Amino acid sequence: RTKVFVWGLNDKDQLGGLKGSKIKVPSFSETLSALNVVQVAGGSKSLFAVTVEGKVYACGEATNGRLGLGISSGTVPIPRQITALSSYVVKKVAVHSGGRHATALTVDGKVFSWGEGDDGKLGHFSRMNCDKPRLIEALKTKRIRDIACGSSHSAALTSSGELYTWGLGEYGRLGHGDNTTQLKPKMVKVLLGHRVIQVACGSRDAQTLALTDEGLVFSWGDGDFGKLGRGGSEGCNIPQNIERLNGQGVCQIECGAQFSLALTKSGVVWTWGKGDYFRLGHGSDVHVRKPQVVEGLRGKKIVHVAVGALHCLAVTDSGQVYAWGDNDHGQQGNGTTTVNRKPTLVQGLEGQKITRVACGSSHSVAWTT
Amino acid sequence: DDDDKDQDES
Repeated sequence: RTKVFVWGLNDKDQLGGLKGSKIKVPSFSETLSALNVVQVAGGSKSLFAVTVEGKVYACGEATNGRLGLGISSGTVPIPRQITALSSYVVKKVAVHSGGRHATALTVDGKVFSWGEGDDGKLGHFSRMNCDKPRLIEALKTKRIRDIACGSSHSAALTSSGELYTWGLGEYGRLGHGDNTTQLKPKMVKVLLGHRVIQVACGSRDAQTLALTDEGLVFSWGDGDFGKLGRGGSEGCNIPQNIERLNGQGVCQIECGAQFSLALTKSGVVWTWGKGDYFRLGHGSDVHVRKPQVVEGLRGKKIVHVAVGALHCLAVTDSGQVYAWGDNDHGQQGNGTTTVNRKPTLVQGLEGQKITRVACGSSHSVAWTT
Repeated sequence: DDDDKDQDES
């Protein structure tokens, strides 16, 4: 049995069945707890749930076909099954906190995409929206082990460790040495010879992050606010090693809105990028142009992290959830709409051994296993 | 206004 708790913005019912638009305290989700979830993922005013059974459920704003339910205009107030995938066992849904398209990865390695088609980010050689999931044919001969989506581009990595990117080319986020939009998955040739094991994608003028099995972190794309982590603000269209993180044992990477986050095997959280509204967790709202340890979590072993647009969640090994960043809609879970300038214990979860967290644009999720 | 902030449409 997996208990799921949700909070934050709920104007399009992206929290799946609660009353009120600003849920300021984590709230037990009856609908999502009943599904037996292995993953919850949050997009722009949207929530997706992958179950142990391998089904996918979606709720929230339906505009641009972002929920994959065969519609494109209203809201879906209660989690509904994406019945287009009911013949598959889905392992993971990838969606950006500010995104309107998503991908799903099956246990047998197939990738499906749906939602907003702009700039080719769905990977079907076109810019057309897909109101329902569609198999990415270009990946059919490839055994995908992981997926990620930004707001304007997408990525996938093979079991052998090759990285593919597609979607909007502008500002170098795809990593192919130019700024050209790619309407179909394209291998990142620079990283051949590294086994890439994880990738994260940003939004708007976006960065991309990748992690190798040697613990090397690479970044490319838009340079604004230092979110590439090599100082200053210059973008690049070629993957570059973030030297600061070498030897740190990074095991998880994420991209929020204009910022980047890494978690290490020893439990340390690093953040860098745009500082506005305290999304970085360092206590001030200044930008940070090379990775810096989140000092407010020092001595707390973090085992999982999630980023929204302007907020972050981190889970300790004892099941406690810390949040920092913006709180216009209650997504900090501190009972108010006051920003958390430093990581702050979320209320309402004591006795719930949280194992994983998730965020969407302005909303937050915690669940047990 | 931050471009990545949601508006509460309720």
